[PDB]
Amino acid sequence: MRIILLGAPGAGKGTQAQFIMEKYGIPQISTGDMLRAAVKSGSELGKQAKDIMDACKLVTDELVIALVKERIAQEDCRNGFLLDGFPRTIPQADAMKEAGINVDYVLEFDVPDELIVDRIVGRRVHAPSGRVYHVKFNPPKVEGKDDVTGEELTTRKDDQEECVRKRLVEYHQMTAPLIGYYSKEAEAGNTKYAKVDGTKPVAEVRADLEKILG
Ligand SMILES: Nc1ncnc2c1ncn2[C@@H]1O[C@H](COP(=O)(O)OP(=O)(O)OP(=O)(O)OP(=O)(O)OP(=O)(O)OC[C@H]2O[C@@H](n3cnc4c(N)ncnc43)[C@H](O)[C@@H]2O)[C@@H](O)[C@H]1O
Ligand SMILES: [Co+2]
Repeated sequence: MRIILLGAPGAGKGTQAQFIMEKYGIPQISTGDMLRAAVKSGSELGKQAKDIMDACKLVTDELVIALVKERIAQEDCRNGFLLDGFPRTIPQADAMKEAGINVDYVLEFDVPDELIVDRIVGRRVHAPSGRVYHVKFNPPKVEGKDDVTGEELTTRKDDQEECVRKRLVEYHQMTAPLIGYYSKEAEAGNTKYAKVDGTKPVAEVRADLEKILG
């Protein structure tokens, strides 16, 4: 099973990807997580994203396309995968189409802009696994600790309010057109498209998605 998650920054894609990964046994491909990992480890493929993410700008299509191709070519992706934050632009989506990377579901997370800022300020992350929590809306079982490893959670470096707003502007300019892109694909029978209300509680969004995936 191959899935794309579409949605604005902070819409909850990473949150719901964990449940889909757990239940269907497919790896999460989060280009944001992969880029931050490459910066932290100084990997030749990705370390260039340091200054770009710090400026709250998008990374070149060329770099993330290469990262995704490398990641997809791994053993754990022959049985499907979930794309989280990719594709982010029309060229990235065209790059998948050119490579024959068809997908079974495209799932759009609808969240009003006005909710994004308050979500990000409360976000806490477990960098090794990409698991994310919210101190108010989705807290860990123990404050400041990852539910899985018990390790101390951190805050992402690019989560200042000004940076979130810059990322939302880029989303609407560059990424929102993917709604129509994949709606057209679904109308041609190439994928299943579904829009979910991302303002519901986490467990309810999970249930709505479970009803789609089966
Ligand atoms: N393909 C690409 N091309 C170019 N550049 C790329 C790229 N991919 C990455 N990059 C670069 O990398 C940077 C970061 O990318 P990325 O890592 O993708 O971050 P982002 O774009 O800011 O999106 P988020 O990860 O913040 O949103 P999310 O949907 O995962 O929300 P989450 O589940 O965390 O939830 C957010 C918060 O809300 C909470 N929450 C979740 N669900 C709910 C709910 N139902 N109710 C209440 N709160 C909730 C969570 O607890 C959490 O605290 C970009 O700026 C870009 O430069
Ligand atoms: Co995310």
